[PDB]
Amino acid sequence: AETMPRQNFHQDSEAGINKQINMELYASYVYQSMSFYFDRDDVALKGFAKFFKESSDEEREHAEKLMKYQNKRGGRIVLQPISKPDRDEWGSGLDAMKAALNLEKSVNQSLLELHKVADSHGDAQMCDFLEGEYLEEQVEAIKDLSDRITNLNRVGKGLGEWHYDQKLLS
Amino acid sequence: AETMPRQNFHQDSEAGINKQINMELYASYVYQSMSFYFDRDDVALKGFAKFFKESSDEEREHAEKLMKYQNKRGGRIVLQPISKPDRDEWGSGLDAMKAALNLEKSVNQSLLELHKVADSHGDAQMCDFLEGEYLEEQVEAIKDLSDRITNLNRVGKGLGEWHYDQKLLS
Amino acid sequence: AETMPRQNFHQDSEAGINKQINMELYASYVYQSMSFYFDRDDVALKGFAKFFKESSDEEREHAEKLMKYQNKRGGRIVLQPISKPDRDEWGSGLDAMKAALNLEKSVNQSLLELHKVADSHGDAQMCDFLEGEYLEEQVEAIKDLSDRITNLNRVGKGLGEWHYDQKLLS
Amino acid sequence: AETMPRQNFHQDSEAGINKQINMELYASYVYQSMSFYFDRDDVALKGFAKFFKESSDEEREHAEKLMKYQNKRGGRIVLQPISKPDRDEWGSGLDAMKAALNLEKSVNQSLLELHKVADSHGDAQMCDFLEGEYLEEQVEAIKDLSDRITNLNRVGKGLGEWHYDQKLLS
Amino acid sequence: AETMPRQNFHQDSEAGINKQINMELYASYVYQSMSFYFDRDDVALKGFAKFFKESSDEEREHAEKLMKYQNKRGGRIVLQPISKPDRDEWGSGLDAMKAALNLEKSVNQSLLELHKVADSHGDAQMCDFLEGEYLEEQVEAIKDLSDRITNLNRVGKGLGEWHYDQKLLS
Amino acid sequence: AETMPRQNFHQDSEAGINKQINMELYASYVYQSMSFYFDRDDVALKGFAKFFKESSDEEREHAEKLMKYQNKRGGRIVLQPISKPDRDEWGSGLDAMKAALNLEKSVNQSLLELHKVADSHGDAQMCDFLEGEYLEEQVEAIKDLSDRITNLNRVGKGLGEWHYDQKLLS
Ligand SMILES: [Fe+2]
Ligand SMILES: [Fe+2]
Ligand SMILES: [Fe+3]
Ligand SMILES: [Fe+3]
Ligand SMILES: [Fe+3]
Ligand SMILES: [Fe+3]
Ligand SMILES: [Fe+3]
Ligand SMILES: [Fe+3]
Ligand SMILES: [Fe+3]
Ligand SMILES: [Fe+3]
Ligand SMILES: [Fe+3]
Ligand SMILES: [Fe+3]
Ligand SMILES: [Fe+3]
Ligand SMILES: [Fe+3]
Repeated sequence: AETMPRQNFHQDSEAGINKQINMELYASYVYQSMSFYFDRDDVALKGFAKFFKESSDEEREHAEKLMKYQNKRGGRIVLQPISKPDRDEWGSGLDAMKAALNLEKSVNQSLLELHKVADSHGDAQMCDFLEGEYLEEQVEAIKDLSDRITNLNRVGKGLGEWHYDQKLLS
Repeated sequence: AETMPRQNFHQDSEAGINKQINMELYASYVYQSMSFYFDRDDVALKGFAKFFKESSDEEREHAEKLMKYQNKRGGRIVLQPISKPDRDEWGSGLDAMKAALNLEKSVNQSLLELHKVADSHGDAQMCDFLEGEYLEEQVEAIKDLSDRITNLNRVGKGLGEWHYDQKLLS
Repeated sequence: AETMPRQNFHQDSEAGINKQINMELYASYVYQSMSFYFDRDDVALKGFAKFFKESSDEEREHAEKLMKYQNKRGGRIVLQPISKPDRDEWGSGLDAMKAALNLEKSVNQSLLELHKVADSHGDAQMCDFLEGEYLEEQVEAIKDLSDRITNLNRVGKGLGEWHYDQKLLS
Repeated sequence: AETMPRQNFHQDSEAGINKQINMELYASYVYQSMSFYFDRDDVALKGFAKFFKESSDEEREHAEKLMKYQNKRGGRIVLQPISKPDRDEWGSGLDAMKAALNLEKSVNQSLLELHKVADSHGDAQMCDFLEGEYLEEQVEAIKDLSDRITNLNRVGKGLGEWHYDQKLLS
Repeated sequence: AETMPRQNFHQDSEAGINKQINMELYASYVYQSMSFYFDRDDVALKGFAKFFKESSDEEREHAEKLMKYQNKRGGRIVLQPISKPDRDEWGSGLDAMKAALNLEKSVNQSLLELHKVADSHGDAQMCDFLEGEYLEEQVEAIKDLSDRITNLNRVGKGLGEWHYDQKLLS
Repeated sequence: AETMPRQNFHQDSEAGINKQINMELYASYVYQSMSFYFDRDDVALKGFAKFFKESSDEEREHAEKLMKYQNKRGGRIVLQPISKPDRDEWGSGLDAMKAALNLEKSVNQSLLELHKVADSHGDAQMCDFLEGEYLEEQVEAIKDLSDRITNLNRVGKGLGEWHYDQKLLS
C-alpha cells in the first residue's frame, strides 16, 4: 500500500501540500499578469514589470519546491487547474502593490495552516521544512511590500510613481 | 480607443495570440507534471526529469514571448485558466515521449493556424515573428522527439531505458 | 538590356524602393532638426538631443541599406530632393515624441506597402529583406515611442520633463 | 503511412527538395571542374582556383543543408546521378565567371520555384527555411559575380587577368 | 528680442550660416550618390565607393558642426530642402574626381564668403571658427583631389583605373 | 604537343587516374547517402551519422588529391557522371558496416590495379604517390571496419547497437 520512502507522513499533510502547490502556482500567475500589464504601452513602468516578473518566478519556484518535497516524502503530486487572476488590469503601481500584499498574506495564512497540519500529525520534519523554506521568506516579503506601499503613498501619483519605478529598476 | 502603437494588427490575430498563450502555458504544465512524475521514488529517471523540466521551461518562455508580442503590437493580454493535464502519471519514458510528440504536433498545428490568421490579414510582421520564433523551433523539437522515440524502442525496457536516461542526463 | 544581376525584380518594386529611400532620408532630416532644436539654449534638453540624434542616424542607415539593396538586385538608384521638415521648432519633449510616433507610423505604413508590392510581384527575397531589416525594428520603435509618450504624460511638465530627459541621457 | 514527424509537408515539396539537392550537387561538381582547370599548368590562375574551390564547397554545403531539411520534416532523401559538367575546359577567367553567373541564375530560379511550391502548399516553415538559408545568399552571389565580370572586362586580358587573379587570392 | 547667449552675432552671419548648412548637406548628398553609383554591378569600383562614402560622411559632419555653431551663438537653425544632385550617374573614376574637385571649390568659395561676412561684422570668434574648422580642411581636400586627378590621368583607363581603385581601398 | 610538365607519364596511367577519381567520388556519394540515412527519424543513430560523414569527406579528399596529381604530372582531368549509390536505405549499423567493407575492398583493388599500371609503365614516382597517399590508409580503414563488424555482431541488435553508436560519437 504505502510508497517505499513513506514514514510519519499523514494523508492530511499530503493533500494539504497538493493544495498549497496549486495556490503557489496561482500566485505565480497573478504576478505574471501584473508583470505583463506593467509593460503595456499605456502603463509602461519597467521597474514594476521587473519586480512582478521576479515575484512570479519566485512563486513558481515555491510551487516546484513543494512538488519535490511531496515526492521526497513518498506522497503523490495531484495537480489542479490554475485559475486565471481576478483582474485583467491592475491599476497604479500603488494599487498593484496593495493587491500583492493581500495575495502574500493569503499565501502566508495557507502556509501557517500547512504548518498547523504538520504539527497536528507530529511531523517534525515537515514543520522544519516549512519554517525554513517558506515562513521566513513570507515575513520578509510582506515587510518589503508594506514598505513599498508606504513609499508609493509618500511619493504620490505622476512623477513620484515614475521615480519610484526607476528605483525599482535600479 | 485603439491603442497608441496599434497598426495593421487585426482583432482575429489578437484573439488568436491570446488562445496560443494559453496553449503554451498548458503545454508547460503538462511537461511540469511529466518532469515531477519522473522523480517519484518508484519511477526515478532523472534524465527524463531534466529533459521534461527543460521542456516545461521552454514552453513557458514561448508563452511569455507571445505575451510581450501582444503588448508590443498594442493588443491586450487576456489570460484563461491553465487546465490541468489529462493524467497524473505518464508511464514509461517511451510512453511519455510519445505523449510529448502528440502535444508538440498539437502545438505546431495551432502555430501554423496562427500563421494562417496573420496571412489572412496581411500581417507581414506577425508572419515573420511566428516563423522565426516558433515554427523553426517546433520542426526541430518534433524531429528530436521522434529520434528519441525510435531510440527508446531500439533500447527496450529495463536496462535500455536506464542507459537512455543516463545519456539524457549527460 | 536588363542589368546583369536582375532576376525576379519588378520595375514596380524598383520604383517603390526608390520612393522608400527618399522617405527614410526625409525621416532622418526630421530627426536631425529635432535633435538640434533640443540643443537650443532656450530648450536645453540634452537627452532628447541625444535620442533624436540616434534616430536620425538610424533612419539614414535604413535609407542606405535600401540603396545598397537596389543595386544588389540590379535596380537603379534614383534620388529626389529631401524635403525640409514640417516644422522649424518642435515644442516640448512630449510634443516631439508624439510627432515622432506619427512619423514612424507613416514610415511603417510605407514599409508595409512596400512589402505588399513585393507580394504582388511574388518577390520572396524582397519580402524577407523587408521583414527582417525594417518591419521588426519598426514595431519595436513604435512600442518604445509609445512607452515614452505615456511616461512624459505621467511625469508632467517642468521638473518631470527634466528628470525624464536625464534618464534618456543615462 | 506517414513518417512520425511529418506535418504540413506536401509530397510535391518533398519531391522538389530532392530535385534541388541534385541541382546543388551538380553545381558543386561544375565548380570543382572549374577550380581544377584553373590549376592546370597551361592555365595557372591560383586565385580563380581558390575562388571556385570555395564555391564548390558552398554548393555542396547547400545540398547537405537540404538533405538534413528533408529528414527533419520527415521526407525521404532520394539521390540521382550527379551529371558531369557540360565542359571539360572553361576558357578565360572572364569566360568562367560568365559561366558561373548563368549557373547561379539557374540555381536561383530553381530556388524561387521551390519557394513557390512551398507557397502553393501553405508551408510557411519551408518558405522561411528557403528565404533565410538560400535566397539571400543567392542574390549576394549573383551581385558578387556580376561585379567580377565588370572588372574582368575592365582589366582586360594578359596582365589585367593576372592582377585580378592575385587580388582574388589576396 | 535677442536670444540669451547672443552677443556680437549679426543677422547677416546667422542667415549665411543657414545657407552654408544647406550647401554642406547638398555636398553630402552628391557624395552619397557618387558612392552608391560606384557599387553598381556595371561600375564596381569599391575603392571609389569607399572614398566617396567617407566624403559624404565628412560633409554631413561639417553641416552638423555649423548647426551646433548656430545654436551656440544664439542663432536659429533654418533648414531648406536638400536638392537632389545634378546627375544620377557619374562616369569614370576620373570623371567623378573632377566633379568632386568642382564641388569642393564651390564649397570653399562659399566658406571664404562666409568668412568675409564675419569680417564685415567684426565677428572675430566666427572667423576663427571657420578658419580652424573648415578652411584648413578645404585646402587639404582640394590638394588631395587634384593629386588624384593627376594620377587617374597618369594610369589611364581599364587596368589603370582598377589599380588606382585598389589603392584607394588599401 | 605534350603538356609542358609531362615526363615519364603514360596515357594508360593518365586514363586510369581519371577512372580512380570517378570511383573515389562514387564512394564519397555512397557514404554521404549512408550518413544522411542514419539521421532519419526512424533510424536515429548519430554516431553512425558522424562516422559516415567523415568517411564521405575522406573519399572526396582522395578524389581531389588525384585531381591535383593528374594536373601536376601534366595529365588532363576528365570527369564522368557520379552514379547514384546502389541503395536508398542502408539497414542496421552492422549492415551498413558490411556494405562499407565491401566498398573499401573494391576501392582498394582499384588502387592496387592503379599501382600495377604505374609499375607496367615504370612510373616510380606514381607508385610512391599511390603507396604513401592511398594504399596505407586503405589497409588501415579495412582493418578498422573489420573490427567494427566484429563488435557490432558482438553487441547484437537493440541496446547493443545503441551503445556502439554512442561510443562512435565519443
Ligand atoms: Fe524571415
Ligand atoms: Fe615510400
Ligand atoms: Fe510563494
Ligand atoms: Fe510567497
Ligand atoms: Fe511552445
Ligand atoms: Fe512548443
Ligand atoms: Fe527608417
Ligand atoms: Fe524607421
Ligand atoms: Fe547553392
Ligand atoms: Fe543554392
Ligand atoms: Fe564640407
Ligand atoms: Fe566644408
Ligand atoms: Fe578513397
Ligand atoms: Fe578510400
